[PDB]
Amino acid sequence: MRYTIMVSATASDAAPLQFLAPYSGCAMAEYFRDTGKHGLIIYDDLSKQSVAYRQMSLLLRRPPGREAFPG
Amino acid sequence: SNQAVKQRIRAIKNIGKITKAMKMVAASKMKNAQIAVEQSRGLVDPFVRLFGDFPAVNSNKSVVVAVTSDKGLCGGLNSNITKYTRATLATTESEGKDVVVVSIGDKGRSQLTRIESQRYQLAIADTYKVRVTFGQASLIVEELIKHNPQSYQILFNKFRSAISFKPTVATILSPDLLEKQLEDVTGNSLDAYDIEASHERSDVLRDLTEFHLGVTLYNAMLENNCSEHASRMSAMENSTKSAGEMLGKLTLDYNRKRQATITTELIEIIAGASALM
Repeated sequence: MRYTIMVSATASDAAPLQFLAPYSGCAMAEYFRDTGKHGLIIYDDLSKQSVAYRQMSLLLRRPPGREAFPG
Repeated sequence: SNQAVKQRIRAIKNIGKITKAMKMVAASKMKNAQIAVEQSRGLVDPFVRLFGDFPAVNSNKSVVVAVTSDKGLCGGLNSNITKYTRATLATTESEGKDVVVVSIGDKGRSQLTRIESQRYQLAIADTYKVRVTFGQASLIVEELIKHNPQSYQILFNKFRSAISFKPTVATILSPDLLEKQLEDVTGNSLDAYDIEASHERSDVLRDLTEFHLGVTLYNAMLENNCSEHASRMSAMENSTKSAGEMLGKLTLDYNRKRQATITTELIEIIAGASALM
Protein backbone atom coordinates (compact mmCIF):
# COMPACT_ATOMS: atom_id res chain seq x y z
CA MET A 1 0.00 0.00 0.00
CA ARG A 2 2.97 2.38 0.09
CA TYR A 3 2.79 2.46 -3.71
CA THR A 4 -0.88 1.61 -4.25
CA ILE A 5 -4.05 3.62 -4.51
CA MET A 6 -7.17 1.56 -3.94
CA VAL A 7 -10.28 2.95 -5.64
CA SER A 8 -13.41 1.09 -4.62
CA ALA A 9 -16.95 1.23 -5.97
CA THR A 10 -18.47 -1.95 -4.65
CA ALA A 11 -21.60 -3.90 -5.57
CA SER A 12 -23.85 -1.97 -3.19
CA ASP A 13 -22.76 1.43 -4.47
CA ALA A 14 -24.74 3.44 -6.97
CA ALA A 15 -24.27 2.58 -10.60
CA PRO A 16 -22.96 6.09 -11.45
CA LEU A 17 -20.27 5.58 -8.81
CA GLN A 18 -19.24 2.27 -10.35
CA PHE A 19 -19.32 3.84 -13.78
CA LEU A 20 -17.14 6.71 -12.63
CA ALA A 21 -14.65 4.77 -10.49
CA PRO A 22 -12.40 3.64 -13.37
CA TYR A 23 -12.14 7.23 -14.59
CA SER A 24 -11.48 8.39 -11.04
CA GLY A 25 -8.71 5.86 -10.67
CA CYS A 26 -7.28 6.55 -14.10
CA ALA A 27 -7.02 10.23 -13.18
CA MET A 28 -5.10 9.35 -10.01
CA ALA A 29 -2.77 7.12 -12.02
CA GLU A 30 -2.35 9.77 -14.70
CA TYR A 31 -0.57 11.85 -12.09
CA PHE A 32 2.34 9.47 -12.40
CA ARG A 33 2.14 9.29 -16.19
CA ASP A 34 2.20 13.07 -16.44
CA THR A 35 5.13 13.66 -14.07
CA GLY A 36 7.54 11.17 -15.59
CA LYS A 37 6.83 8.33 -13.19
CA HIS A 38 5.16 5.05 -14.12
CA GLY A 39 1.71 3.87 -13.23
CA LEU A 40 -0.03 0.54 -13.16
CA ILE A 41 -3.80 0.64 -13.22
CA ILE A 42 -6.03 -2.41 -12.77
CA TYR A 43 -9.69 -2.14 -13.65
CA ASP A 44 -11.04 -5.21 -11.98
CA ASP A 45 -14.16 -6.24 -13.86
CA LEU A 46 -14.49 -3.69 -16.56
CA SER A 47 -17.34 -6.02 -17.46
CA LYS A 48 -19.01 -4.85 -14.24
CA GLN A 49 -18.47 -1.20 -15.17
CA SER A 50 -20.30 -1.67 -18.45
CA VAL A 51 -23.20 -3.27 -16.60
CA ALA A 52 -23.34 -0.23 -14.33
CA TYR A 53 -23.31 2.03 -17.36
CA ARG A 54 -25.98 -0.07 -19.06
CA GLN A 55 -28.13 0.55 -16.01
CA MET A 56 -27.71 4.31 -16.27
CA SER A 57 -28.38 4.33 -20.00
CA LEU A 58 -31.55 2.27 -19.74
CA LEU A 59 -32.81 4.35 -16.85
CA LEU A 60 -32.20 7.39 -19.04
CA ARG A 61 -34.35 5.57 -21.62
CA ARG A 62 -31.67 5.48 -24.25
CA PRO A 63 -32.16 2.84 -26.95
CA PRO A 64 -30.42 -0.47 -26.26
CA GLY A 65 -28.40 -2.36 -28.81
CA ARG A 66 -26.70 -5.74 -28.72
CA GLU A 67 -27.16 -7.49 -25.33
CA ALA A 68 -29.10 -4.34 -24.32
CA PHE A 69 -25.91 -2.35 -24.05
CA PRO A 70 -25.91 1.24 -25.33
CA GLY A 71 -24.26 2.24 -28.56
CA SER B 1 -31.91 -19.58 -37.52
CA ASN B 2 -32.85 -20.62 -33.99
CA GLN B 3 -34.38 -23.85 -35.31
CA ALA B 4 -31.32 -24.87 -37.32
CA VAL B 5 -29.26 -24.91 -34.13
CA LYS B 6 -32.07 -26.72 -32.31
CA GLN B 7 -32.28 -29.46 -34.93
CA ARG B 8 -28.54 -30.05 -34.71
CA ILE B 9 -28.98 -30.82 -31.02
CA ARG B 10 -31.58 -33.26 -32.32
CA ALA B 11 -28.89 -34.90 -34.46
CA ILE B 12 -25.96 -35.04 -32.03
CA LYS B 13 -28.12 -36.33 -29.19
CA ASN B 14 -29.40 -39.22 -31.31
CA ILE B 15 -25.89 -39.98 -32.57
CA GLY B 16 -24.53 -39.94 -29.03
CA LYS B 17 -27.03 -42.63 -28.08
CA ILE B 18 -26.57 -44.64 -31.27
CA THR B 19 -22.83 -44.72 -30.66
CA LYS B 20 -23.27 -45.61 -27.01
CA ALA B 21 -25.54 -48.45 -28.00
CA MET B 22 -22.97 -49.70 -30.50
CA LYS B 23 -20.38 -49.41 -27.76
CA MET B 24 -22.15 -51.94 -25.56
CA VAL B 25 -23.43 -54.01 -28.49
CA ALA B 26 -19.78 -54.50 -29.35
CA ALA B 27 -18.94 -54.99 -25.67
CA SER B 28 -21.26 -57.94 -25.21
CA LYS B 29 -20.14 -59.34 -28.55
CA MET B 30 -16.55 -59.04 -27.35
CA LYS B 31 -17.22 -61.18 -24.30
CA ASN B 32 -19.19 -64.04 -25.84
CA ALA B 33 -16.54 -64.25 -28.57
CA GLN B 34 -13.76 -64.36 -26.00
CA ILE B 35 -15.15 -67.69 -24.81
CA ALA B 36 -14.64 -68.96 -28.38
CA VAL B 37 -11.24 -67.39 -29.03
CA GLU B 38 -9.67 -68.97 -25.94
CA GLN B 39 -10.92 -72.48 -26.72
CA SER B 40 -9.60 -72.16 -30.27
CA ARG B 41 -6.15 -71.02 -29.13
CA GLY B 42 -5.19 -74.53 -28.09
CA LEU B 43 -5.19 -76.26 -31.44
CA VAL B 44 -2.72 -73.86 -33.07
CA ASP B 45 -0.10 -74.81 -30.46
CA PRO B 46 0.84 -78.38 -31.60
CA PHE B 47 1.33 -77.37 -35.21
CA VAL B 48 3.78 -74.63 -34.24
CA ARG B 49 5.82 -77.03 -32.16
CA LEU B 50 5.63 -79.81 -34.73
CA PHE B 51 6.34 -77.67 -37.80
CA GLY B 52 7.91 -74.68 -36.11
CA ASP B 53 7.46 -71.09 -37.24
CA PHE B 54 9.21 -69.86 -40.37
CA PRO B 55 7.93 -66.49 -41.64
CA ALA B 56 10.87 -65.53 -43.86
CA VAL B 57 11.32 -68.38 -46.30
CA ASN B 58 12.21 -67.98 -49.97
CA SER B 59 9.03 -69.44 -51.36
CA ASN B 60 8.49 -69.65 -55.10
CA LYS B 61 4.74 -69.13 -54.73
CA SER B 62 2.91 -67.62 -51.78
CA VAL B 63 -0.69 -66.99 -50.81
CA VAL B 64 -1.02 -64.10 -48.38
CA VAL B 65 -4.35 -63.68 -46.59
CA ALA B 66 -5.21 -60.47 -44.80
CA VAL B 67 -8.38 -61.27 -42.87
CA THR B 68 -10.39 -58.12 -42.10
CA SER B 69 -13.89 -57.22 -40.91
CA ASP B 70 -17.20 -57.08 -42.74
CA LYS B 71 -18.74 -54.02 -41.08
CA GLY B 72 -16.59 -50.95 -40.78
CA LEU B 73 -16.99 -48.95 -37.60
CA CYS B 74 -13.88 -50.73 -36.39
CA GLY B 75 -11.55 -47.76 -36.16
CA GLY B 76 -8.60 -48.38 -38.42
CA LEU B 77 -8.25 -52.09 -37.70
CA ASN B 78 -8.81 -53.14 -41.31
CA SER B 79 -6.23 -50.56 -42.39
CA ASN B 80 -3.51 -51.42 -39.88
CA ILE B 81 -3.27 -54.97 -41.22
CA THR B 82 -3.53 -53.73 -44.79
CA LYS B 83 -0.54 -51.64 -43.77
CA TYR B 84 0.99 -54.73 -42.15
CA THR B 85 0.25 -56.63 -45.35
CA ARG B 86 2.74 -54.73 -47.53
CA ALA B 87 5.12 -54.55 -44.58
CA THR B 88 5.41 -58.33 -44.88
CA LEU B 89 4.64 -58.51 -48.60
CA ALA B 90 7.64 -56.35 -49.43
CA THR B 91 9.80 -58.02 -46.77
CA THR B 92 9.59 -61.69 -47.71
CA GLU B 93 10.15 -61.07 -51.44
CA SER B 94 13.90 -61.35 -51.94
CA GLU B 95 13.78 -63.09 -55.34
CA GLY B 96 10.74 -61.95 -57.35
CA LYS B 97 8.15 -64.58 -56.44
CA ASP B 98 4.51 -65.15 -57.25
CA VAL B 99 2.10 -63.87 -54.58
CA VAL B 100 -1.67 -64.36 -54.49
CA VAL B 101 -3.22 -61.81 -52.13
CA VAL B 102 -6.45 -62.96 -50.49
CA SER B 103 -8.77 -61.02 -48.20
CA ILE B 104 -11.28 -62.42 -45.75
CA GLY B 105 -13.86 -59.79 -44.89
CA ASP B 106 -15.62 -57.26 -47.09
CA LYS B 107 -13.40 -54.39 -45.88
CA GLY B 108 -10.34 -56.09 -47.33
CA ARG B 109 -11.15 -55.98 -51.03
CA SER B 110 -11.64 -52.23 -50.83
CA GLN B 111 -8.21 -51.65 -49.29
CA LEU B 112 -5.93 -54.32 -50.73
CA THR B 113 -6.77 -53.21 -54.27
CA ARG B 114 -5.28 -49.83 -53.26
CA ILE B 115 -1.86 -51.48 -52.84
CA GLU B 116 -1.80 -54.75 -54.83
CA SER B 117 -4.59 -55.11 -57.40
CA GLN B 118 -2.60 -57.30 -59.81
CA ARG B 119 -1.90 -59.93 -57.14
CA TYR B 120 -5.33 -59.76 -55.48
CA GLN B 121 -7.23 -62.83 -56.66
CA LEU B 122 -9.71 -63.94 -53.98
CA ALA B 123 -12.32 -62.21 -51.82
CA ILE B 124 -14.02 -64.04 -48.96
CA ALA B 125 -16.77 -62.05 -47.29
CA ASP B 126 -19.99 -62.60 -45.30
CA THR B 127 -17.95 -64.72 -42.89
CA TYR B 128 -18.96 -63.45 -39.46
CA LYS B 129 -22.65 -63.05 -40.30
CA VAL B 130 -23.90 -66.13 -38.45
CA ARG B 131 -20.72 -67.42 -36.81
CA VAL B 132 -17.24 -68.69 -37.66
CA THR B 133 -16.96 -72.48 -37.82
CA PHE B 134 -14.16 -74.86 -38.69
CA GLY B 135 -16.05 -76.35 -41.62
CA GLN B 136 -16.36 -72.83 -42.99
CA ALA B 137 -12.66 -72.25 -42.37
CA SER B 138 -12.00 -75.60 -44.03
CA LEU B 139 -13.78 -74.54 -47.24
CA ILE B 140 -11.85 -71.26 -47.26
CA VAL B 141 -8.68 -73.32 -46.91
CA GLU B 142 -9.63 -75.73 -49.71
CA GLU B 143 -10.14 -72.78 -52.05
CA LEU B 144 -6.63 -71.70 -51.05
CA ILE B 145 -5.14 -75.10 -51.99
CA LYS B 146 -6.63 -74.93 -55.49
CA HIS B 147 -3.73 -72.58 -56.01
CA ASN B 148 -0.84 -74.48 -54.56
CA PRO B 149 1.85 -72.18 -53.18
CA GLN B 150 4.95 -73.17 -51.30
CA SER B 151 3.93 -71.08 -48.30
CA TYR B 152 0.90 -69.40 -46.78
CA GLN B 153 0.74 -66.09 -44.94
CA ILE B 154 -2.18 -65.30 -42.65
CA LEU B 155 -2.45 -61.69 -41.46
CA PHE B 156 -4.82 -61.01 -38.59
CA ASN B 157 -5.11 -59.11 -35.34
CA LYS B 158 -4.45 -61.22 -32.26
CA PHE B 159 -7.02 -60.37 -29.61
CA ARG B 160 -4.76 -60.10 -26.57
CA SER B 161 -6.99 -57.99 -24.32
CA ALA B 162 -9.75 -55.44 -24.88
CA ILE B 163 -7.07 -52.77 -25.33
CA SER B 164 -4.14 -54.26 -27.26
CA PHE B 165 -4.45 -56.12 -30.58
CA LYS B 166 -0.97 -57.00 -31.71
CA PRO B 167 -1.14 -58.30 -35.27
CA THR B 168 0.20 -61.70 -36.16
CA VAL B 169 1.76 -63.29 -39.20
CA ALA B 170 1.12 -67.03 -39.10
CA THR B 171 2.95 -69.02 -41.74
CA ILE B 172 2.23 -72.49 -43.13
CA LEU B 173 4.66 -74.20 -45.47
CA SER B 174 3.48 -76.59 -48.17
CA PRO B 175 4.20 -80.20 -47.18
CA ASP B 176 7.52 -80.87 -48.87
CA LEU B 177 7.48 -77.96 -51.25
CA LEU B 178 9.42 -76.28 -48.47
CA GLU B 179 8.31 -77.84 -45.16
CA LYS B 180 10.62 -80.84 -44.75
CA GLN B 181 13.23 -78.90 -46.75
CA LEU B 182 13.60 -76.51 -43.82
CA GLU B 183 13.87 -79.11 -41.06
CA ASP B 184 16.61 -81.25 -42.66
CA VAL B 185 19.78 -79.82 -41.18
CA THR B 186 22.50 -82.42 -40.37
CA GLY B 187 19.79 -85.04 -40.58
CA ASN B 188 16.18 -83.91 -39.98
CA SER B 189 14.06 -82.42 -37.23
CA LEU B 190 11.01 -84.36 -38.42
CA ASP B 191 12.74 -87.76 -38.52
CA ALA B 192 12.56 -88.04 -34.73
CA TYR B 193 8.87 -88.93 -35.03
CA ASP B 194 7.64 -92.40 -35.88
CA ILE B 195 4.95 -91.96 -38.52
CA GLU B 196 1.82 -94.00 -37.86
CA ALA B 197 -0.04 -93.10 -41.02
CA SER B 198 -1.64 -95.22 -43.69
CA HIS B 199 0.63 -93.95 -46.48
CA GLU B 200 3.98 -92.18 -46.66
CA ARG B 201 5.37 -89.41 -44.50
CA SER B 202 5.26 -87.12 -47.53
CA ASP B 203 1.58 -88.06 -47.78
CA VAL B 204 0.63 -87.53 -44.14
CA LEU B 205 2.32 -84.11 -44.26
CA ARG B 206 0.05 -83.30 -47.17
CA ASP B 207 -2.84 -84.12 -44.85
CA LEU B 208 -1.22 -82.39 -41.90
CA THR B 209 -0.50 -78.95 -43.35
CA GLU B 210 -3.96 -78.56 -44.84
CA PHE B 211 -5.16 -79.26 -41.33
CA HIS B 212 -2.56 -76.76 -40.15
CA LEU B 213 -3.92 -74.32 -42.72
CA GLY B 214 -7.52 -74.75 -41.64
CA VAL B 215 -6.70 -74.49 -37.94
CA THR B 216 -4.70 -71.28 -38.09
CA LEU B 217 -7.27 -69.81 -40.47
CA TYR B 218 -10.11 -70.66 -38.09
CA ASN B 219 -8.14 -69.06 -35.30
CA ALA B 220 -7.29 -66.03 -37.44
CA MET B 221 -10.83 -65.11 -38.33
CA LEU B 222 -11.84 -65.79 -34.72
CA GLU B 223 -9.01 -63.77 -33.24
CA ASN B 224 -9.79 -60.99 -35.69
CA ASN B 225 -13.53 -61.02 -35.08
CA CYS B 226 -12.99 -60.65 -31.35
CA SER B 227 -10.39 -57.99 -32.06
CA GLU B 228 -12.94 -56.20 -34.22
CA HIS B 229 -15.55 -55.97 -31.47
CA ALA B 230 -12.95 -54.65 -29.08
CA SER B 231 -11.81 -51.92 -31.44
CA ARG B 232 -15.37 -50.93 -32.30
CA MET B 233 -15.87 -50.61 -28.55
CA SER B 234 -12.93 -48.22 -28.32
CA ALA B 235 -14.11 -46.46 -31.48
CA MET B 236 -17.67 -46.04 -30.27
CA GLU B 237 -16.34 -44.74 -26.97
CA ASN B 238 -14.34 -42.07 -28.76
CA SER B 239 -17.37 -41.01 -30.75
CA THR B 240 -19.71 -40.67 -27.79
CA LYS B 241 -17.15 -38.31 -26.33
CA SER B 242 -17.01 -36.49 -29.65
CA ALA B 243 -20.80 -36.38 -29.71
CA GLY B 244 -20.81 -35.11 -26.15
CA GLU B 245 -18.18 -32.47 -26.74
CA MET B 246 -20.08 -31.32 -29.80
CA LEU B 247 -23.38 -31.39 -27.92
CA GLY B 248 -21.85 -29.27 -25.19
CA LYS B 249 -20.66 -26.64 -27.63
CA LEU B 250 -24.07 -26.61 -29.28
CA THR B 251 -25.89 -26.11 -26.00
CA LEU B 252 -23.65 -23.20 -25.13
CA ASP B 253 -24.38 -21.85 -28.59
CA TYR B 254 -28.09 -22.47 -28.16
CA ASN B 255 -28.27 -20.74 -24.78
CA ARG B 256 -26.48 -17.75 -26.25
CA LYS B 257 -29.00 -17.62 -29.07
CA ARG B 258 -31.84 -18.19 -26.63
CA GLN B 259 -30.74 -15.22 -24.54
CA ALA B 260 -30.17 -13.11 -27.63
CA THR B 261 -33.59 -13.66 -29.15
CA ILE B 262 -35.27 -12.77 -25.87
CA THR B 263 -33.32 -9.52 -25.84
CA THR B 264 -34.08 -8.92 -29.51
CA GLU B 265 -37.84 -9.47 -29.24
CA LEU B 266 -37.96 -7.23 -26.21
CA ILE B 267 -36.09 -4.36 -27.83
CA GLU B 268 -38.53 -4.63 -30.74
CA ILE B 269 -41.46 -4.37 -28.34
CA ILE B 270 -40.12 -1.39 -26.38
CA ALA B 271 -39.21 0.48 -29.56
CA GLY B 272 -42.74 0.06 -30.86
CA ALA B 273 -44.10 1.24 -27.53
CA SER B 274 -41.79 4.23 -27.28
CA ALA B 275 -42.85 5.31 -30.76
CA LEU B 276 -46.42 5.62 -29.45
CA MET B 277 -45.62 7.07 -26.01
